[PDB]
Amino acid sequence: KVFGRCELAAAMKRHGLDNYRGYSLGNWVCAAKFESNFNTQATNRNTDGSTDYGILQINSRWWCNDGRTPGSRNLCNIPCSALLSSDITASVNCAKKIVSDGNGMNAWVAWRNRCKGTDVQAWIRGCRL
Ligand code: NA
Repeated sequence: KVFGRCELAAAMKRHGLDNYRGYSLGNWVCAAKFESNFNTQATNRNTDGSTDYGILQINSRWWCNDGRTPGSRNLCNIPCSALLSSDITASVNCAKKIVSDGNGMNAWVAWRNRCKGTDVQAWIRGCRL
């Protein structure tokens, strides 16, 4: 599913990402834009042989099982394919566990490089939220 910006903002807010671990909603919308272009079916292979999945490009080294990442973990206790659904529940639940790590949203390289320090609330402007 390719979300609209306000559509994704509303879904992320409903699922409780607004101000989760102190990150305002626009941070999550910006992260999803630059990680996946708001496409839940996005996948990208990493150099280490792990893969990133879904609207927040969650990685198979630590967070999900894709059955092809040797010596990896599955801390979200999900198949990586769960992160490609039109239903973003599994991606949000897993993003909450990621951002609760001490690195916060710096786990998302696209957030660090294209959202952090910018006016991220621009990503929710115009939306009825
Ligand atoms: Na894994």
